[PDB]
Amino acid sequence: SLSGYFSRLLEASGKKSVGSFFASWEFGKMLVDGNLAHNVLVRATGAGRLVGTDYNGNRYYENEEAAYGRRRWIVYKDKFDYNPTTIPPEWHGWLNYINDYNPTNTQFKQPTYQIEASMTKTGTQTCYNPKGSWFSAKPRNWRKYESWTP
Amino acid sequence: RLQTKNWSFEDVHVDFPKRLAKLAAETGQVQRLIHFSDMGADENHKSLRMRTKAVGDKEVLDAFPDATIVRPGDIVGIEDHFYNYLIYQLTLTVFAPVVESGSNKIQPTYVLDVADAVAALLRKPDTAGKTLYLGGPEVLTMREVYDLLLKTLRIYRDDTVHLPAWAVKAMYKPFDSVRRMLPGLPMTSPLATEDYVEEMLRDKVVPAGALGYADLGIVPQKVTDGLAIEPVRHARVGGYRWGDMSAVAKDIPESVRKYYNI
Amino acid sequence: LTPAKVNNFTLNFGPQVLRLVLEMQGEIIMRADPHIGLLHRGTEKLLEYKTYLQGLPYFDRLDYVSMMCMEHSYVLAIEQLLNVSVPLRGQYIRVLFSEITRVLNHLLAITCHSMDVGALTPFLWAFEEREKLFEFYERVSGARMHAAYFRVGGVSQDLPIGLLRDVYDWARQFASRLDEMEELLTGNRIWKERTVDVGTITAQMAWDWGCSGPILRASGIDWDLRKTQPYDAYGKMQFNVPIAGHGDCYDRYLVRLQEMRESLRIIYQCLNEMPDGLYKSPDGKVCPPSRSTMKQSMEALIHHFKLYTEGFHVPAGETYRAVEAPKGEFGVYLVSRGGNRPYRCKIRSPGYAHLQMTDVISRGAMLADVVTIIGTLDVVFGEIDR
Amino acid sequence: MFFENSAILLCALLSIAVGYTKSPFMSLMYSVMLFINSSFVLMMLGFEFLALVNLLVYVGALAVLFLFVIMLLEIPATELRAYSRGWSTLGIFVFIINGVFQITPSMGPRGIITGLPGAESITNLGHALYLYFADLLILNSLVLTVALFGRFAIAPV
Amino acid sequence: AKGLEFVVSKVDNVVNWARAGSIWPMTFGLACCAVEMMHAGASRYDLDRYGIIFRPSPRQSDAMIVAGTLTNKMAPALRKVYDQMPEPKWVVSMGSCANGGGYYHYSYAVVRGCDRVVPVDVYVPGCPPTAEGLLYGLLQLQKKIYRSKTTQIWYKK
Amino acid sequence: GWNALPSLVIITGIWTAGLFALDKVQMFRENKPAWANNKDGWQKALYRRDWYLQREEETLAMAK
Amino acid sequence: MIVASILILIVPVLLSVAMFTLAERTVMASMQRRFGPQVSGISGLLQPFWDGLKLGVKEPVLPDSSSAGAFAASPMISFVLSQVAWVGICISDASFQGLVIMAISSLAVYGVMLAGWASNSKYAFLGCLRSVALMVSYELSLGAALLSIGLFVTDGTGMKCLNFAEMPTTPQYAMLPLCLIFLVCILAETKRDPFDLPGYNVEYSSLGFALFFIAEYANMAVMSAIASIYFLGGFSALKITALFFAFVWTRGTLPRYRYDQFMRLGWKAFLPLTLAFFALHASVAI
Amino acid sequence: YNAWSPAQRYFVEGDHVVTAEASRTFQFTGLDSGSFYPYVIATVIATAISTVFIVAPLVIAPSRVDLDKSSAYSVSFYLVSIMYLLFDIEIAYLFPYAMTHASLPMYWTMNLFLAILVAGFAYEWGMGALEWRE
Amino acid sequence: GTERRPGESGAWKQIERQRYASDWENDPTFKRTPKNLAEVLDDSASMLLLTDVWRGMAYTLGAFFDKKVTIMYPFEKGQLSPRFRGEHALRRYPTGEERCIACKLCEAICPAQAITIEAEEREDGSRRTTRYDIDMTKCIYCGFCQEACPVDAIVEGPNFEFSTETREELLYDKQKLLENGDKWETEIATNLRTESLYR
Ligand code: SF4
Ligand code: SF4
Ligand code: SF4
Repeated sequence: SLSGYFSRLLEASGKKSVGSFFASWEFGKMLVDGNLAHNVLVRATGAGRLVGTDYNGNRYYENEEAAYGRRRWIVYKDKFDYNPTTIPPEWHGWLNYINDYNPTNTQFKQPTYQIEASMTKTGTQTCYNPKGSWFSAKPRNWRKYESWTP
Repeated sequence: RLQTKNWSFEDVHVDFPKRLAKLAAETGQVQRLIHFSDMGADENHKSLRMRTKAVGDKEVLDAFPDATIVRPGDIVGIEDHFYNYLIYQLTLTVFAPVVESGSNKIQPTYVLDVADAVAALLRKPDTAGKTLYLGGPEVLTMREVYDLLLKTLRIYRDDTVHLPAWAVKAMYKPFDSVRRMLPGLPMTSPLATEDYVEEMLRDKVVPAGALGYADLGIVPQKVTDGLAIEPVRHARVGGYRWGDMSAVAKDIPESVRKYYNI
Repeated sequence: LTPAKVNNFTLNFGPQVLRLVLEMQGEIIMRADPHIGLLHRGTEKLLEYKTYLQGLPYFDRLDYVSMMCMEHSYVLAIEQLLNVSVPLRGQYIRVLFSEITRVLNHLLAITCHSMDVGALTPFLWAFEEREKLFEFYERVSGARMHAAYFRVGGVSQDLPIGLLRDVYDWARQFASRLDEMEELLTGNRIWKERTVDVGTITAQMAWDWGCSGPILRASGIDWDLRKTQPYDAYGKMQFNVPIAGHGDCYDRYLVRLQEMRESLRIIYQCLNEMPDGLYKSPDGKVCPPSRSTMKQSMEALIHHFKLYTEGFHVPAGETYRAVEAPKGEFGVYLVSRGGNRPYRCKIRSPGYAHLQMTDVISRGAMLADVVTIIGTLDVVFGEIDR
Repeated sequence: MFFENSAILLCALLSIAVGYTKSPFMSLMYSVMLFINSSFVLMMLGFEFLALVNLLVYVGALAVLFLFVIMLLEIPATELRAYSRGWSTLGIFVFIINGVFQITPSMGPRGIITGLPGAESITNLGHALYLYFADLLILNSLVLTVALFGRFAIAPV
Repeated sequence: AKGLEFVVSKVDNVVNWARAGSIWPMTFGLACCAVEMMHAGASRYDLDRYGIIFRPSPRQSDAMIVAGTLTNKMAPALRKVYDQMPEPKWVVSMGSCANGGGYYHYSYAVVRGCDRVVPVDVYVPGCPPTAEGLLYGLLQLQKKIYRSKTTQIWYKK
Repeated sequence: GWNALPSLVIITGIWTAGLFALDKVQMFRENKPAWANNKDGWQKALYRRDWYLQREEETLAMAK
Repeated sequence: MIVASILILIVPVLLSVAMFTLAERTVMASMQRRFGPQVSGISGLLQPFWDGLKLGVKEPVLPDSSSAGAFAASPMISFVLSQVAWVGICISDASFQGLVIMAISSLAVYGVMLAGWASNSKYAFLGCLRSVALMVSYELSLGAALLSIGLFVTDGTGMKCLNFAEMPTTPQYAMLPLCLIFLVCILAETKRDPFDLPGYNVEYSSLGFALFFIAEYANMAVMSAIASIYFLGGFSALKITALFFAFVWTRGTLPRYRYDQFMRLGWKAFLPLTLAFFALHASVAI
Repeated sequence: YNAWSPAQRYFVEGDHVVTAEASRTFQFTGLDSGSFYPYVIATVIATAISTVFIVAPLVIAPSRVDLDKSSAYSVSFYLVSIMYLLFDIEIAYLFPYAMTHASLPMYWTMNLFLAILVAGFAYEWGMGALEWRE
Repeated sequence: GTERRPGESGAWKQIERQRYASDWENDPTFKRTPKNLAEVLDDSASMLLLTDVWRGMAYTLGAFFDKKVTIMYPFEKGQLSPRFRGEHALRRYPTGEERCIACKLCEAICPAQAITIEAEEREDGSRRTTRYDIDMTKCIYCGFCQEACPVDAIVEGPNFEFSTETREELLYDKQKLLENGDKWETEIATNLRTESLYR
């Protein structure tokens, strides 16, 4: 079914028209990234259904008819800088085949101190550094005593 | 060492060190400002790079009174800009130009001596605000250096030629009037410039009474031979069977020479 | 006392972690001098500064191809001096997972030997079942390779519910995977001509050369530690012993395959006889208690405090115990002074003994067969260099 | 016909170069190039089959054995007087007399000849080989057998 | 001028595209982490899917992944092979033994981290790390290569 | 093998396009689809006679 | 014109060799229950291109203790021989065209030998000789097979030749054992399984390594075209792809032989069989 | 090549023909049947391509100088090579016979050649010369 | 098959033995001699025309048209269990207070010596850490810390994709561990809700 195939392609790519899709830079990068193109064109377009959407906009799909270890797959919204670190933990367990619980069917308990998921900052100057690092805001001298000043 | 359409000699050698010294004095917590120049730096030289170097040294001295100026000569090393280009000119080339007689005197030095010199300069307080010149324990000419290099390479064919300076300039004139409006090219020796020719018309050694390695309690190791000469020997791998040479019969094992009866 | 004089032949076989120096009068090898120690991590001295429980992960990385077998010998050596009896269900689990580990070691060994010979398909094919068994390991210990599952007096945790289901499901097709694996080399003239009558070993030399595991079996020698000196529930297990009589690389190949078959048989027998009961020894003064027990009882809390800081004090003494490792006989000599740290722990590795046979075996052979000798020797330098 | 004549001249140039150099590997490489160019120039004489025969035989068979013998028998002995002892002047003087000025040429009194392309017939060649010189073909068979048996009897063991 | 800068940027994009997607490492079967490395190239994970080929020589090797502990006796050989790596080159640190010594960090013969001998671009943690983790680390290496801009630097030199 | 099938078709298509282009180019060059035929000195003589006759015709063409 | 034809032949050769190594990887994966190169471009339709460009930008390293001229020229010589063989396949009219290509293939032995003497590697010194001896031994049997083929190659004029366009447009059902032995000899000529024991280019790098692989796969394709013309009754892309598919099939299913073992096999089973078949064909064709 | 006599030009006179031959196009169907000429031009083109591919990485690759980077990581051959020599010479002998319509006595003489060949070869076989233990 | 043949032995001592001694005949594992024209033709079909390569070829070709087990990372992941031991992390109580009470059992039990702890009494009288550092480049991920802790403070989280470009980023302090715990608390709590029946 070509109409169903294109409907699935639009609802997975997140665009509005086939002209909007084929003319978008995301398609152009799909012409150079085979894994991303495979996501967009093959795995998401097969038999199966959507599961849910996280606050990062990523989509989750499941296909019970597939073989074990390949039933579930995710589409990252960030088409140019896709990264697994942005997947929230409440989808991490279902994605990693560790539990059969997802937000769409399981109501977890959210702590008030919960920090949301996002991209890694590794390789950048804004990433974490130990308190004795030169990038730290205020350098620490870890001497365990006080020096006498006149 | 070469001018570029995006960076000129003045931009690298005068303004940036001056602003750096200004900001260093503005910091107020900096204790030692170490600047580097050439032994051949002098304000009355025809060479533009040497003149810019001297001007930048004077500007740094005026801006920062306590900065220490270091003016080493030829520095040798594995990836240096002195022996490697000389090899690229002796080999991989049809002929080697040499400026005039080439009897100008230079005092090549080793990099590890310079590193220990930096350590000692940081150790010695008195050297602040001064100028130190660095040179080897020997004085040699360009001809002598070329002869010793040919011995090291064991080349049986002297490809060097002694030519008048104007001829060398005319050889390098076309590529120096196009040095600008160009983002720079690889595999370009720093030797194909008129400033190099002007360098080869004057001696480049430590001035009499200058502050040197002895002031640091440092004995400059041998540059002509020693551990610093092993890397250049690896062009000839030190010599097992390379080349056709027979004059090397001096170091050949005993029984082999009686085999060849010399 | 010895000069050099004649240089003549000179060779260097590999800094990359086996270093081999050989001597040929041409195309035929006359001498072969391995040099080892590039992986000698000095673990035995390091063991002296660790508690018995602290040093347990050291045994994970001695043979990182076969782990639980390495754990088992050290655990048994501890327990025998500790005079501790192991519960039945724990013995069942230990034997079953040991058989699975032996299967993994045989699979990886045969595939690497094939790749060295030149066959690449079985490598990739068998690594899929290897990944399956890695999933099995992770389900039960949270680690793919370095489980640290075996414990003094039992195991860390009981098997999760639903594991034996997938174990049986895997066994239901492992025979088919092995069958399709055999057809690529078994009926091949090339594989045989590469392997037949290469590195022949006698029973007399093997017992002189201290062989163990499948290499011993291929010389017409009836020997299995699981049948002569049984440990845990191996005495109850009924299985056959493959026997060959040429001492050939092809013979060792077939012996390992039939060993895999017997391991599958033992896996089935363990699957259909799993008992219900305790998996840890009931001595809390050696075995850690349950977390629920710890959090509601003063005595278990105190024992958790002491064992997890100081650990149990083995009585002074000495013992040596060995286990029928997939690569041979893996033994550990334990020296006890009376404290909470082992005084001296010597480790015996079968591959180290097998690796000593290269010079005499490689004589009369060809450079195309040195790799064959190494591959059929089935040697891990982690145990060889400790 | 500049390039054809240049290729013709290259043959004697390579011939002199073969003895000129001191590296045995260089000599063998020069000989291989000379054989190839010789066959190519003889191809201008219309001998397609014979050129391929010469190429095949000398390159694939003989030069390979040359390089093998040298590589199994020759540590570099170039400095072992191969550069320090030089060359005999009488040899080069005699060679000059013989080949530069050629006081005794092949043609002798004749000083000019016309070179004309041929027409190689493998059919006529086979007719001759197996009807007119069959006896010499069998003699060549015997010579090949002589070579084989002598080689295998002179084996160094 | 702007068009030339645009061409430079696009050429840098293409160069990064080529260099990232065709990284060929060299095999150091040092210790435990190699087994995870071997399984990473297997059918389930297919390192070859990501343009990864293991080469027998450093000369074709693009980057080094340290899979296993490094001893003092092995450090000179590792430096030997890395110094045989041609430019541009990178180093990937996989495993705590490679990271900082880990479970042999106080041994007498263990180099406490391969950092002390050679530079490292990627540090992959785990004892052993997951083959999935090795995939993630090599993808992060690709991301680092992506941000590289060489001809952009050279045009402004 | 669905992943290798694109490569399988591409190899055949590449060789097809190359052979077709070479066919067209060599047909334009030689102007008969038989130039690869075996030729003896007899056919060579006929061909060279014919070529020289065409040249002679052109020479006599520029004479009327 | 001639130069343009040479280039028009060159382009599909390089593109298709890239595709051949890619498809060999991918089919090996398919036969190994994996996918193979799939991320590097659409379904991985870009892997060899980036690999070639990467080895292009990679640094070429030259030993300082040998003759680097031979080190450079040996892959150059092999590549030149591959191009010349392709030209003789498609751009030739020689009466002994098959013999021409046979003599050409005889020349490719030197590149391995040149590399083996060039670098200061002992195992290169040994493996180069081993591969040389293997190909040299099998060359005689290949020539004998061509001798057998030439016993029936006739043109309309009645002259016996080796022209490709005059080869019959039908398969030679009467020389199937000869065809099989020729195919195995072709397998041996390309250092493929079960003759991949010898690599010789271990100390090589960069576009030198790329050119070595180009020459290897180009010689494989040349031999494939030769086999298709000789036994399959014509020259076509379909037959080239089928022969390559079968060669990948054989590589992915078999281990390699030992050195003296394939020496014995070639010198006691293949050459005498080709000799007897040549004698029989000559006898019957009378 | 260009013709230099009217006899070579089949006694066709004129200047147009000389210049026509001077700047002719190569044609197998023209004046150069079985010419082997494209081999040389193929050699030139391949030399150019190989030289360029040698040069290019010396331009677009960074360089670093290291001491250790500049370092490398029997009679059976005699028997085989000499046997190959002799047998290839014999194959060259055989080749013209396969290119002719030989007669029965020609066939018998060819068989005589082959008989001597196989006699020597079989003698080498029976003496252990084809067993490559050494 | 596993049978052996004369000439198919890969050696010289054995080959020279069998061609000059019939010892292989006494061995039953060697295929017995053909006795008729039919058996001779069977042997010829065995040796010539391959017929041994053919079977493995056919099986591999069937594998070509067979399915695959390849997964598309990162858009697909593997299968793991709650017992998975990954990145160490620090847990709190639902009110927000740190679970770790600086009993230093984790540091005592750790055979990697990768845990450095300093602590004192807080201004409210609470016994809390002042320095809590674990060297991930030195941590062996054994999980013995997770076994020793009696308040479920230190846990190896389900995070395993935390490789960094520099080694310094892996020198985990108290603050980063608490950040990781606050990030991954829900998954860890869910896993504990399962693991509690076994731990
Ligand atoms: S990090 Fe751990 S698993 Fe990896 S090699 Fe080291 S000890 Fe083995
Ligand atoms: S993490 Fe747990 S075991 Fe470690 S000091 Fe804190 S409370 Fe004690
Ligand atoms: S998991 Fe093991 S190595 Fe890591 S902190 Fe806990 S006890 Fe130490």
